[PDB]
Amino acid sequence: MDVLSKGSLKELLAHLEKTPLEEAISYRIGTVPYQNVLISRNEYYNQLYPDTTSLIDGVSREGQRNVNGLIMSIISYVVSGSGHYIPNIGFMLLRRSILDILTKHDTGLVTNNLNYGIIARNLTVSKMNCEQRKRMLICFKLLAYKDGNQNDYEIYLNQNIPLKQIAPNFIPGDMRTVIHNQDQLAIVGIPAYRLTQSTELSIRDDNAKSYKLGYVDWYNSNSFLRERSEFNLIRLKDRDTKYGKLNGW
Amino acid sequence: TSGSIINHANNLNKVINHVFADKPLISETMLKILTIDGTTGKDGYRNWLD
Amino acid sequence: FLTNTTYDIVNNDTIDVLKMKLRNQGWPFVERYNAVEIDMSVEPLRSPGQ
Amino acid sequence: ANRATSAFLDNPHPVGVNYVDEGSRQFVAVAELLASKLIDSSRESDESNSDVPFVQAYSKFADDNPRHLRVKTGGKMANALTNVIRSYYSINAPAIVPQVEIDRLASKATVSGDMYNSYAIFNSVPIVEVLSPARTTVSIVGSDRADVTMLNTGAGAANITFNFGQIAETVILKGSVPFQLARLNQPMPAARFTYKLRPLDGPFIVVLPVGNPLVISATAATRIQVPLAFNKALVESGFQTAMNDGLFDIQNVNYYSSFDEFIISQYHAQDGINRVSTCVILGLALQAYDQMRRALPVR
Amino acid sequence: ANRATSAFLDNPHPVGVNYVDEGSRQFVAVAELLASKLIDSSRESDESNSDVPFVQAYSKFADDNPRHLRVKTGGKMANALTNVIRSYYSINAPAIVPQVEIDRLASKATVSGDMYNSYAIFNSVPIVEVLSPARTTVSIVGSDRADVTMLNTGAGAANITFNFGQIAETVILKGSVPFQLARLNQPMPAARFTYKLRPLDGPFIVVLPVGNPLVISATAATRIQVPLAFNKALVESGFQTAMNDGLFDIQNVNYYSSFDEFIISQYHAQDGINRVSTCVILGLALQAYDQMRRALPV
Amino acid sequence: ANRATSAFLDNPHPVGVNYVDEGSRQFVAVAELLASKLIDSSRESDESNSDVPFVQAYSKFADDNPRHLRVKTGGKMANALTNVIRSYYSINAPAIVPQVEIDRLASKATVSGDMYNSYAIFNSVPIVEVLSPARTTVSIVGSDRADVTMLNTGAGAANITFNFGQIAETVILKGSVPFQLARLNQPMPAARFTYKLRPLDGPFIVVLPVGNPLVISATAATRIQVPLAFNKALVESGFQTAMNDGLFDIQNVNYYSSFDEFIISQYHAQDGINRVSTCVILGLALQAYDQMRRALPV
Repeated sequence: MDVLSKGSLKELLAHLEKTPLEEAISYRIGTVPYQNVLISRNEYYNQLYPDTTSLIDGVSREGQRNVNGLIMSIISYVVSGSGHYIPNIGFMLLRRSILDILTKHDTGLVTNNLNYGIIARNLTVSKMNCEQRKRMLICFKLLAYKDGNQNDYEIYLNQNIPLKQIAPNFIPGDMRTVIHNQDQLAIVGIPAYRLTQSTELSIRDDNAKSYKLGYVDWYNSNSFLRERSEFNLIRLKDRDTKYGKLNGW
Repeated sequence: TSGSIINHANNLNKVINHVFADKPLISETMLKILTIDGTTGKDGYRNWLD
Repeated sequence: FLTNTTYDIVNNDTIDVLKMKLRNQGWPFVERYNAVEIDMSVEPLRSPGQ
Repeated sequence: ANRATSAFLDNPHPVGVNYVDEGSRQFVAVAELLASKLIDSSRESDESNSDVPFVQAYSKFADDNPRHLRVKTGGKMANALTNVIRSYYSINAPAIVPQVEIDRLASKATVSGDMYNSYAIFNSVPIVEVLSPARTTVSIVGSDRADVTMLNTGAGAANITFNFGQIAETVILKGSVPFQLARLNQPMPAARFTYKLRPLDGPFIVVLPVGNPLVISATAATRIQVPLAFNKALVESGFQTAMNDGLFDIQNVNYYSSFDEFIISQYHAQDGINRVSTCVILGLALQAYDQMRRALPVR
Repeated sequence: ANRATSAFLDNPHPVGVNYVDEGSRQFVAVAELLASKLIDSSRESDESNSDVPFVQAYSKFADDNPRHLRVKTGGKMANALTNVIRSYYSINAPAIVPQVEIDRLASKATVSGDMYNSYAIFNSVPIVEVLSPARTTVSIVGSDRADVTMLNTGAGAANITFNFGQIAETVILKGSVPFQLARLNQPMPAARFTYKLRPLDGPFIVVLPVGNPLVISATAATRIQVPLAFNKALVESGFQTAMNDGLFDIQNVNYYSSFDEFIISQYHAQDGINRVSTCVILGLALQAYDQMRRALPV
Repeated sequence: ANRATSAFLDNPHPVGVNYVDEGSRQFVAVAELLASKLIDSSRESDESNSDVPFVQAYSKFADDNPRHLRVKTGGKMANALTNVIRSYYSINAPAIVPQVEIDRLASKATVSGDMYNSYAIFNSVPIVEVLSPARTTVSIVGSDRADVTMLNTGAGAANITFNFGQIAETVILKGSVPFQLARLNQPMPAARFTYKLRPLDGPFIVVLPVGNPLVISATAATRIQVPLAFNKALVESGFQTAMNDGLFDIQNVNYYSSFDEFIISQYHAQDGINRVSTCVILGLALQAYDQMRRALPV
C-alpha cells in the first residue's frame, strides 16, 4: 500500500532505501502461481468465473528457492504490493534494504546470470499496465548497473518496442537524474473519478481495487502522515529535504 | 443507536423531575452523600440511577 | 515532566521506549483508546432517509 | 478374507492450508456475527414496515448503501467469504483474497477468533474395516446409522472382525436378533440385543451363526472442539447451500452428503488433528454463508 | 423390464385453493408472530413469579383475559388457525372462515405476509423411476435417505437407469462398493464410491456386475422459497401435531411421514408449481399451530 | 411361527425412585433456567467487550465469583446436577446429594416445579411383535424409521401380523411396492403404497405375495407431557454428553442410541406411566447439563 502510493522516482527509491528485504518476502503459504481456476463473482454471474492465477497478483504465492525467485519476489512487491513464500533466506540478507540488494555488491548476492526476458515473461509483462511496466524497468536498470550489464539492458529494450517508449530516464549512480525525472509511477492514489465499493471480475483487478479502497481509508487514517499540518513533529532524520541524496549517489 | 440514547436521556429526565417534585422520594441523608462533591442533589441522583 | 528529562534527550525515542520510561516511573496513561461507533438514522418524512 | 469399509471414510481429500491464522479466524467470526445481525434486521423490517433496520445492517455488512436497480449481494464481504470457503474445502482451490482485505474486514466488529471455547457432538459412525471369512457376505450402508448385513453360507459359525477406529468416543450396537460380540482373545458372552462399546478397546469379534442374516445397527458419538457461536443446524444448511451454488466443485475432491460426514472423514485420515482445525473454521464460515444468503435471496 | 418408484411420490392429492390471497397470508403471519410471543411470555411469567406478562400475551392473542375457571383455548384466532390448516391440505375441506374474520385478525399486528423473502432446503430424495432389465431385482426404501438394493441374477452385467426428476438441485450417490455410473451416451468412468449428480442432466446408467448385491444411498437437496420466519424444526413438530389432532382426516387424501415428503411430492405432481405456494403457507400455519398448542394444550 | 421385535424395546431397566418430589423438581427447573442464562451471557459478553454479563450469570449459578487460573467447574450446582442424573437412570445408582442441599439450591430462583404443562412429539417406532408363518423370513432394522424386510419362499401367500402397541398415536406405513393391509378379521382392500393407522385399533394383517421381498417403512408419533422449557435438540445433545462423560455406567442397565429410544422403551414397560414421569425429569436435567457443560468445558 505504501509502496504503491509512491508517484515519483525520488519517493520510490527513498522508500526502497528504508525498507528491508523482509517486507518483500511473505511468510504465508499461498498457492502455486500458474493455474487455471474457477473463482466466485456473485455480483456479476451465477456460474463460477474462470481465471488464471499469476505472480503479480496481490496475494502471496509459493516461490522458488533460487536467486531468481528472490528478485521476482522483489519486483512483485513493487508492482503488486505483496511478495512470495521463500523461507530460510537468512538474517544477513533479510536485514538489508531492497535498494542494497538491487544495487550493491557488498550484500553477498550474485545476480549477473539473470535473464531479463525470462523474468519478464514469468512476471507476465503482457498483463502489466503502464505504471507496472515502468516500475519493473526501474528494477532492471538498478540490477544492470550493479552487474555492469548496461549494454545488455539497452539491447533488451531494443527488442521490445513498447518497453523502450516508457523506459524511465535516470542514471543509477547520479542523484541529479532522479530529481529531474517527472514520470508518474503511482498505482494507488486519490481518485478523480467515482470509486465505488464494487467487486471486479479478475483476480488482479479485484485485488488492485482493494488496495485503492484501502489507500483511501489509509489516507484519512491517523497512521497517515500529513506534511502540511505536522511537519514540525517529524523527526529531523526522516524529515523531507530538498537536498535529499541517496548514499553513494 | 441514536434512538436508544435519545429515548433513554428523555426518559431519565422525566423520572428525575417526577421523583423530586412535591415531597422527594429519597431522603435528605442520601442527598448529603451524593452532594458531598459539590454537585446538585438532582444531578447526583440522576448519575446514580443511571 | 514526570521522568525529569528534556525534549532533546527524548527526541529520538520511539513510542515503546517512551511507554517503558513512563510505566517504570508509575504513570499508566500511555495508551490511545478507540472510540465506540454509534449508529444513526434520519427518519425519511418527505425526503429519502439517511 | 473380504474387507468392507464405510463409503464416506474413503480417501479424504486434503483441506486448505490458507486463512488459518488469527487474523483470518477473526474475519470469519466477524462475518458470522454481522450475518446474524443481517437476518434479524430483515425480520425487524417486516414487523416495522420500514426498510431502515435492514439498510442499517446492510451498510455495516457491505460497506455500501443499498441502491435500487443494483442487486444486493453482500458487497466485498460476501466476495471474501465465498472465496475463503472454497479454499478451506480443498488445497487445489486458489487463494485469491489479499491480506489487506482480510485485516480491514476483521476490524469491523470486536470479537474473538477463538475456535476451541466449546464442544459439539457428531453422529457419523466410523467403520474403518470389517474383515469376514470366505463363505460370508458383508454389506455396510448409511453414515448416521450404519446397518451391517451379514449372511453366512458356510457349514459352521464364522467370526467377523469389526474395527471402529480410535477417534469415536462411544459406539452403540443394536442387532435385529440377539448376537454375541466380544473383544480379541476374550470368551464370548451370552446373546444380547445391544452392546455399548469403546472403540479404543480394540477389534471386536462377532459370531455369525448359519441361517437367517444378521443386521447390526451402529450409532456413534464423538466430541470436537468448536466455538461457542457454533450452531449445527445453521452449519448443515450452509453446507447444502454451498453445494447447490457450486462452490465445492473443484478438481480431485470428494463429496459428502453432510458436514457431519465431512468432518469425521477428515478426522480419521492421517494428520487428522490438523485437518479438523481447518474444518471447524469452515463450519463457522458456512454458518455465516447460510445466514447471508437467506437474508439476500436470488430467484 | 421392471419399474420402481418412491412410495411418497405416488398420487399427490389436490390441495386447497382458499386463504392464499394477500389478506389471508398476513393472518397466518400474524398468528405466527403472536404465537411466538405466547411462548416467550410464559417463560417470562415463570421466571418473574408474576402472571402479568402472560395475561398481556393471551389478551392480544385471544381478545379476552385468562380465567381460572375457563379453559384456555386461544379464542377465535385459534379456531380460525385450525380451520385454515384443514382447508390447505385438501380441496374437499369446508373452508368456512369468513373474510371479515380473517381481515380483522390480520390487523392485530403489521406484517408483510411475503412468502418469497427467503429459502429453505428440503432433503427428500425423489426417485421418479428406476428401470431395470430382466433377471434383476431392485428395491427402494426410505425418503430422507433412499437405499436402492439391486441383485443381478443373469449371466452378464446389466445396465440400470435412474431418474431423479427435474426439480431437485443436487443428488449425491454413495455405494456399499465402488460402482460405475454415467449419463446417457457417455463413457463409463473408473469405479468409485461417491458420485455427485445434477438431476437435470438426463437419466443416469448404473452398471450392475453379477454377484453380491449393490446398495446405493441417495441424498438430495432442493431449495423452495419460504418466508423469513420459516423454521423447519417448528414446522415438522406442527405437522406431526396436526395429524394426531385429526386436522388432516379428510376423504380421498394421502398421508406422509413428514412435511418434507409432503412438499416434495406436491412439487413433482403435474403442474406442481401451483401447489408449492399453498404448501408453504400451510407450513407457516403449522409453525403457528405448534407454538400455540404447546403454550395452550387442550 | 417366528417372532420379531424391536431391539430398543427389549428389557427396559428400572429407573430411579429418588429426587422426584416437589423440591427436587424445582431444583431441576432452577438448574435449567440458570444454565440457559449462562449460555446466553457468553454470547452477550462476546458481542461487547465486557465479561460482566458472564460474571453475573456464573456468580448466580456457582455461588462464587469467577477467577482466573481456575477451571470454573460450576460450583455446587454442577456437582448436584451431575449426581441426580446418575440416580434417575438406574435404581442401583446411589442417591448422594442430601435433600437439604437440593432445597438450598432450589431457592436461588423462583420457578414452578410442574413438569407436565406442555407436550412433545417422539418419533420412535414401537414394533412390539411381528408374527410370521413357517416359510417366511422377517427382519426389523431401525428405531426412528423401522424397515421390515419380509420374503416368502412358500407356495402360497402368507399373512403377517403387526403389533404396534397401544401407546403410539399414529403410525405411517410405506412400502417398496403397493401392498394390502387390514385389521384382524377384516377384508383386505386394494393394494396401496401408504397406510395411516392408529395402533389402538388392533393388530394388523399384511398379505405377503410370493416373489420379490416387500419392505415396509414405519414412522410413529407419540405425545408425552413435558415442561414448556423442553427442547428436543438440547435434550438429545445432553444424552450423548451424559453417556460420553460416563455417568450412565452402572451395573445391570440397558443402553440406548438416543433419549427418544429410552423414553419409548420405558413407556412400554410394566409401570409405563410412572416410569415416563421420572424420565421427563431426567430429560430436563440433561437439557441443563448440555447448556452448562458447553459454557464450562472441563
